[PDB]
Amino acid sequence: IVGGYTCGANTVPYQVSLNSGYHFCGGSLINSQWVVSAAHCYKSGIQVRLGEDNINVVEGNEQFISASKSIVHPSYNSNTLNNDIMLIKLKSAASLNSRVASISLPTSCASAGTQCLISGWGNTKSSGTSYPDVLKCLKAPILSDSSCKSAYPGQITSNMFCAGYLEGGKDSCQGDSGGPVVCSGKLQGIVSWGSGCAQKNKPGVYTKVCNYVSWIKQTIASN
Ligand SMILES: NCc1ccccc1
Ligand SMILES: NCc1ccccc1
Ligand SMILES: [Ca+2]
Repeated sequence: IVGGYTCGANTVPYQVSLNSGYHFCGGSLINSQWVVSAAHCYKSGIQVRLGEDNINVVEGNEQFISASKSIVHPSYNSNTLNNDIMLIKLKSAASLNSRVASISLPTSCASAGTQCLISGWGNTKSSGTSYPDVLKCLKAPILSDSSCKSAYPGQITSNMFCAGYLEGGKDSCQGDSGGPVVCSGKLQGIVSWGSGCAQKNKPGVYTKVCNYVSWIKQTIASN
């Protein structure tokens, strides 16, 4: 997260870190057994880390639980990033309390202009590289479809929305991928792609979770 703020420990209790020997992506806990992340975060051997603030220090509220299975969206296209969503099942249920909690799926799609909360352990620099230890947060509005399309001509599908700041300075970045965009208390987006971080006229692009609720519910009912 570039241009954001320190969230505060366990103030984003649905935020997970995906670890394969190192942090590589975020995710969102949607019930005691399931995480939603980006399909471009897929890999084998995932350990889900819940209850994290500093990802480099064991502070006392963590739960580390291995994934038993991952399910990439059946129509994910890694070229276009259309349908950039994945479900990850935990080998054992998480214990839910104030420091670890699920986030609700949306009922309706979020509105242009709505401020949302984006979070992650990704790079904090637009130019160059610096990774934080503690979870970072960013308040960012959803942009109009027309401004999103103008920023990325020919690339925005109905399964994507833009959020952030056309002037630059404030955005998600590498290592935030797969993490949450929460608007009005519901999971509306997944950190998906863009062109760099915090560059002018290149806002972040987010998977539009409201399009996927049916697939999520059906999948978790059978796996
Ligand atoms: N083919 C998409 C596109 C449209 C206008 C400008 C650039 C790219
Ligand atoms: N600046 C949007 C973005 C997020 C994740 C990875 C690449 C780019
Ligand atoms: Ca920790």
